[PDB]
Amino acid sequence: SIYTFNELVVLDYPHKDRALRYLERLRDDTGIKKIMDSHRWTVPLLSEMDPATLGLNHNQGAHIELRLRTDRYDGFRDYKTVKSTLIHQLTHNVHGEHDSSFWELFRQLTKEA
Ligand code: NI
Repeated sequence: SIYTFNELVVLDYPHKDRALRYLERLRDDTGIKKIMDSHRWTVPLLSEMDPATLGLNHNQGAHIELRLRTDRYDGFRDYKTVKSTLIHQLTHNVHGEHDSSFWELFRQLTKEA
């Protein structure tokens, strides 16, 4: 689809090859692809958030950041947690505040993904 992450950016820390594979896997994730296609979400930039809040959504999906690392050397967060954080950030494309409606949608997107 056009409803993907157009550009991936990782940071200059040890094992940056692994960081990039992390973002590529999230982008190629069947559940993530399905929900972005269904909801017509293009995210121009998916970037790694610096180590040392596990994600941010800037201006309704113009730029999403994900903290992949637990430290500055080789500690990475588990895919399961990062994936849920991405869905969290995507949920922010509709609901900015963590209110009743946010949790409904987040549960819905999680279900579909
Ligand atoms: Ni949030």
